[PDB]
Amino acid sequence: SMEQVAMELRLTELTRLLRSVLDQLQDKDPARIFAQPVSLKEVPDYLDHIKHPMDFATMRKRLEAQGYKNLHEFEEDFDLIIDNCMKYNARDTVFYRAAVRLRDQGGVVLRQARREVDSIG
Ligand SMILES: CCOC(=O)[C@@H]1CCc2[nH]ncc2C1
Repeated sequence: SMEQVAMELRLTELTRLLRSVLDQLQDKDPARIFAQPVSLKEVPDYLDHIKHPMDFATMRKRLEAQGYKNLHEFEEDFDLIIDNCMKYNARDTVFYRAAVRLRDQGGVVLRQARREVDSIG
């Protein structure tokens, strides 16, 4: 159907816009602390602590599969990156501090992404 094509065009453009948000968010992590999944080889008990791991590479796979239906889903996953880190790591660690910084800097990016998503429909 034509509707299904228009639908896919909007999903495809949502993906274009989310790709740009993801690039901007990941730019705020020059240390690449959040770039890849936490290694279950190097942290064998991680899943005892964190039930839903997340990282930027995993977000990007879902993004390119067009697996984000709206900004809220995308934001949930970003929030998992931050919140998992701030649980597993203690407050004084470079990891926890990097998550605080990423949350603070990313807040700005996501504020304007929400306006753009609403505005463009
Ligand atoms: C570069 C490796 O960094 C880490 O080892 C983790 C940072 C992200 C994270 N999320 N939950 C635990 C951890 C430790």
